[PDB]
Amino acid sequence: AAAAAAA
Amino acid sequence: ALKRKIEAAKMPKDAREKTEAELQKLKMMSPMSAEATVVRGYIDWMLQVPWNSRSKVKKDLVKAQEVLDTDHYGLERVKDRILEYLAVQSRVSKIKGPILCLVGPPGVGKTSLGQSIAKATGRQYVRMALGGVRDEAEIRGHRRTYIGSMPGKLIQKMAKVGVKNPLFLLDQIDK
Amino acid sequence: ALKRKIEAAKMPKDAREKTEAELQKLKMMSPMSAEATVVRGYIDWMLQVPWNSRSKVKKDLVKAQEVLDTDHYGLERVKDRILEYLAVQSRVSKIKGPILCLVGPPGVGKTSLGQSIAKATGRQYVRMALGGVRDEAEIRGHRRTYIGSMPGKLIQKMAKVGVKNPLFLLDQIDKMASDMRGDPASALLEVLDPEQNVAFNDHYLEVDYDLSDVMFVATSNSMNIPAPLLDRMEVIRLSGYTEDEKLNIAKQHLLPKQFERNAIKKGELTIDDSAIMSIIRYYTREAGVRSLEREISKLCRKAVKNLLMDKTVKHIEINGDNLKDFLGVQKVDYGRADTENRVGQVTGLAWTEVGGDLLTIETACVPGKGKLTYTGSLGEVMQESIQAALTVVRARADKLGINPDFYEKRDIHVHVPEGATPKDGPSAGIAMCTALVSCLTGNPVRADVAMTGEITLRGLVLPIGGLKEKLLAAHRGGIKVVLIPDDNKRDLEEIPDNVIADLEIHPVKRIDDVLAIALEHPA
Amino acid sequence: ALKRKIEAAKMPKDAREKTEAELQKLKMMSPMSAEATVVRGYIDWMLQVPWNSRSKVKKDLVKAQEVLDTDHYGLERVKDRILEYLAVQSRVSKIKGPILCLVGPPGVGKTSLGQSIAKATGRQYVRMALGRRTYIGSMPGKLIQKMAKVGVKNPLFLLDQIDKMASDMRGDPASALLEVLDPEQNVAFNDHYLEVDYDLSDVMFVATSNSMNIPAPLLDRMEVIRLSGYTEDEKLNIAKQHLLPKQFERNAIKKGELTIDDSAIMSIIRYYTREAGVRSLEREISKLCRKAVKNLLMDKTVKHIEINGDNLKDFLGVQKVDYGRADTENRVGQVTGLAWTEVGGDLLTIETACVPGKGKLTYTGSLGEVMQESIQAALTVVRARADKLGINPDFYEKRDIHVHVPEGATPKDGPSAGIAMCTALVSCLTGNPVRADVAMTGEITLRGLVLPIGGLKEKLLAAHRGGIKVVLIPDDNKRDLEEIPDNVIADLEIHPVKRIDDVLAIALEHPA
Ligand SMILES: Nc1ncnc2c1ncn2[C@@H]1O[C@H](COP(=O)(O)OP(=O)(O)OP(=O)(O)O)[C@@H](O)[C@H]1O
Ligand SMILES: Nc1ncnc2c1ncn2[C@@H]1O[C@H](COP(=O)(O)OP(=O)(O)O)[C@@H](O)[C@H]1O
Ligand SMILES: Nc1ncnc2c1ncn2[C@@H]1O[C@H](COP(=O)(O)OP(=O)(O)O)[C@@H](O)[C@H]1O
Ligand SMILES: [Mg+2]
Ligand SMILES: [Mg+2]
Repeated sequence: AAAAAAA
Repeated sequence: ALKRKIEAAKMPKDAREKTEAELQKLKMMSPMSAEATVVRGYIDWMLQVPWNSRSKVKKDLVKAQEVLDTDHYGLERVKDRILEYLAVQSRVSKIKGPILCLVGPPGVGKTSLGQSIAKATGRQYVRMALGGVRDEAEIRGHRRTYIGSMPGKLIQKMAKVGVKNPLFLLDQIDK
Repeated sequence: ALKRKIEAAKMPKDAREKTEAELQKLKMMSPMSAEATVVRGYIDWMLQVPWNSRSKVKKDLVKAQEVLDTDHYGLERVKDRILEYLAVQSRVSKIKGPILCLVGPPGVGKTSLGQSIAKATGRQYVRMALGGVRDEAEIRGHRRTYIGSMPGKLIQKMAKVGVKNPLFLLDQIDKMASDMRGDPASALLEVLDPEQNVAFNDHYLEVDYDLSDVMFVATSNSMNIPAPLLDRMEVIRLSGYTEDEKLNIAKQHLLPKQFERNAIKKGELTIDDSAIMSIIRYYTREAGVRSLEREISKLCRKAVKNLLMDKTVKHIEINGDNLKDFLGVQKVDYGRADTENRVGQVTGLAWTEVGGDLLTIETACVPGKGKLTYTGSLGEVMQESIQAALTVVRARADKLGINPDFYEKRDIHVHVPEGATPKDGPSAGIAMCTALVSCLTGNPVRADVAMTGEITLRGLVLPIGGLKEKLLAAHRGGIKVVLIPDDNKRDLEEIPDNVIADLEIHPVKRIDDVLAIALEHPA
Repeated sequence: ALKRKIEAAKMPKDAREKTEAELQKLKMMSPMSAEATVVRGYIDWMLQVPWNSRSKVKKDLVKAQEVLDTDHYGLERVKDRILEYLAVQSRVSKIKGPILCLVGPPGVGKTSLGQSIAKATGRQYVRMALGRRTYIGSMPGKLIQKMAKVGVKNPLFLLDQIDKMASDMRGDPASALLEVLDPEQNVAFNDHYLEVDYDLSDVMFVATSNSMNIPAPLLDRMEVIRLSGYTEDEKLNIAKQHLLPKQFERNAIKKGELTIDDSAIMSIIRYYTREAGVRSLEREISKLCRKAVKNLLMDKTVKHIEINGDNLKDFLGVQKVDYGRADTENRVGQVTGLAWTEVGGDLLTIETACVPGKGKLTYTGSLGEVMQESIQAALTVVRARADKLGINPDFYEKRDIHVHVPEGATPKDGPSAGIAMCTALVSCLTGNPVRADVAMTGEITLRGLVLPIGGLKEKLLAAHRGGIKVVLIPDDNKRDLEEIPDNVIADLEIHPVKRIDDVLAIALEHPA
């Protein structure tokens, strides 16, 4: 599980 | 994986090469992902956009004027215009689609007239109500970087019909 | 192992194909992860959808009449229109026409008529409240590219009903914001457009859900409906309430549902009907009966608290005098008739959205240089109607006995006493003229006569709008004679006969008909 | 293992085929895995949910009256409505109709009414300020979490600042809380983390707000209770009984050294602050107490600090604001009207000057258009009554008239103070001095009538603070005199009038 920043 | 639906769609060269570069990019990605979901969404839109599907249009003029006379009464200038289009269309293969602007009072018969032109010329029908359209994102859409990103509302109705020659009824331009 | 629920749901083509595909993907994959939450979320949203569950409708109209007459009162034209609609559905079996739109001031029973249509036909009720709808993806849904993705409220309320054919109540189609991200009027258009109801596209489900079975009705306070929606609606236009209609709504419908809500049995509380009339006249200014629910519920609750902390009185009776002990001081008061014939003062009829009111008009002609001052928050259309009326007086100056130099010799002031309340419209013109004549001859206006009408330069009285609230206002205020124009005489066939039996309505055509009746001495 | 814990609370049967279902699933997995941490967490977030153990709600209303009055002074109508809600709550064991809402400006104690109601009803207090199981670990929902933390089946719930909840941005819609508020959808509230339907009936709901800017699905279920601004005697009673001891205990001031007198508190309320609540008064009192502590450490000679109305310029700075007073020292050609606003009341002196000229009419003092219309109406009343008042009737063309109100750059608007301006016009035209002990309010019409006004109580408290002895109100505001404190009634000579003749008979010192 890895976080990922979306716009 | 999904190339059967890509060669099943008969796409033109730029769209085919781009969607097979996206699908080839998708296989080297790990699944259950966010960007793989983005790529599957983009391929899912380009597999349902019409690229080749074309409806056969009507060449007969007497049957056409019979249709536009059976579902309307005395809109002679518009019915003349549609007979002009169907008279030119029997001499060539393809024409630029005519861009019309029906201007009149309310209740004068402009929307059902679009239904009549759709049923008479052989084209398929969908309408986009321009009343309340306030931004360009309802026409061009957003980039797929964004979360809620869809290809406008022109391409959604092109995909909703599924043909290359529909009749858009751009309704209420002045609104 | 959910393989038997897909066949158990009996879904159509694209629904079955995407669910079978989704199930296999989930099966290959690992549980407890967030992606399995998204996938398993998609299946248990694709199983709550009513793909084939239909409720049987009823096709009788005598029982539908005797259901609609209960739960409401006096909406006989509206209920008549609804029985026409259900009379059509017994033969067509699916309406391809417009959508029933319930328009009226706030407080009338629009949502409750949604519930009573839904009980009258035989379908299940559902209400989609609007007002907070800014996104188009709040009605159509979002896609499943985001971690927390859940469908729009249309197919979710369709999921909490669980029936293919519900009765949606699109509540407050007027009230929605302006800062709108998408165009929800297009989505609300395609739920109401029968060519686009066979193929409805939810963004979460991404399938072809059929909405060509749902009965839609909507509510409305006004007609600030967006442009693509307005030609798909059939307006029924619920009007306001009288005093005796609110007394019978409170008498037969609001008191038994507040005695039961506070568990007041029959030997405890007796509210006299003059107290209800005192709450109508003195405490509330609504057009509906919502504020009657507020002061009746508060009144019953105070009766409960008195019956606990007293324990000596066992039967509280509330007449028209005891409300000041219970509901406090009187909040508002209605304008009423004057007692004696004053010179300048003319009672007019004003129409607001909370009902009809009287409209006092004072003028004053003092000897000066000929300058006219208009006060009372008057609109520009009103001021144009006043100087039109003064032009009528200047043209008829010699036969009314008026010294014709009053444009140069006498200053004229026109005041309407509620100075903070803004007011506009031509409908007081023949009132103003009368007042001006009454100040330029010293002839007093008889105080039991109200009047309404748009004046023109040659003296004729143009029609006005909304006689119902104006005749209810003159009925309430103690006016005995109302001077309406002639072409509003048609509206006299839509007025309750308590008003016609109470009032003496004289239609007028010109201004001499007004000046003959409304003044005391003959002009 | 854990079976005596899941049967130790006697959870309902559906949640125990769920809980025993993940227990028999837990028998067939590894203990040390993080998926087992999700399983043990899901067991732990169901054995803390209050399926039982209610709090016995209290039924008598006298001890509820005093236990409401033990923490709040003067919210009498609100406390009445709460005792009425506890009366129907005493008879009907489950009220699921509308929901109590406390609308009022910030500063009044609408949030601490959750505490006074909380130990007044007997139930437990959970405050909510508004403004799914997976591998990474998840907490339950906020609505359920408060319930679990409290661990009681019947806990009072507060929805604070719904005016500040619904912003202009994408946030919480009205769905997830009106499904909490509605009666028929609370027998099965399936929380998304637990997927088990948990009841929300017999749970009292109180929502507080600063306006009626509430979402439309929520305003249908919220009884708007209004909380008006506190008067100065009420603010003195709130500062002296409830607010000085909390600053003394949060500053640790023992009782022997600091004395804040009543004239000090009234000097803060009148001279140093302008609000509807008692928050700025607590910033002033807290500043006063910490200056007392600083003045005890920096000087060990004196020990008792006496603070009164004189030495609040040594502390707290200098007087920031001021209020209007009666100009009783002389009786001149001006009047004293009354002005109403959100902070309270104000005296509003009105001046006229009528010099020889051409009849120019000048209105001055940032007047709204409705006020200027009231000056023109009042001047028309004077012109219509020019002979019997003793005025030479050619003053419309022979004397210029100026109407000024002294606080410039203060926007003033409203239909009131019409008879005040008519009195000032009759005064400056006749040369008859208005008696200075008379304040006035009302609305004039051309026939000479006096129409009602609004905010009579704050006008009467402004007139009582200002040193006015005689108040002229309209006749139809006698009703509002049923809610004035009797010291203010006993000090003010209130004359309800209905015409301009009753006004000019009283307000002018010479007969007209
Ligand atoms: N010439 C005509 N012959 C037959 N039917 C007509 C004619 N003109 C109008 N109608 C009928 O009037 C109905 C409503 O007209 P329509 O909705 O097309 O008006 P519109 O011009 O689209 O109004 P708006 O400009 O306000 O959108 C249609 O159902 C159509 O059948
Ligand atoms: N004609 C009527 N007869 C009986 N009760 C009514 C009538 N009109 C309104 N009511 C009551 O008043 C309330 C009005 O609610 P609603 O119709 O939702 O208001 P709105 O239409 O303004 O949203 C209902 O609860 C209903 O019981
Ligand atoms: N009648 C009163 N008696 C005692 N204290 C009060 C009274 N009214 C207000 N207060 C004090 O004023 C403060 C107001 O704060 P609070 O009500 O919590 O914020 P808000 O006004 O934003 O809801 C409270 O801490 C309370 O101590
Ligand atoms: Mg159209
Ligand atoms: Mg409604």
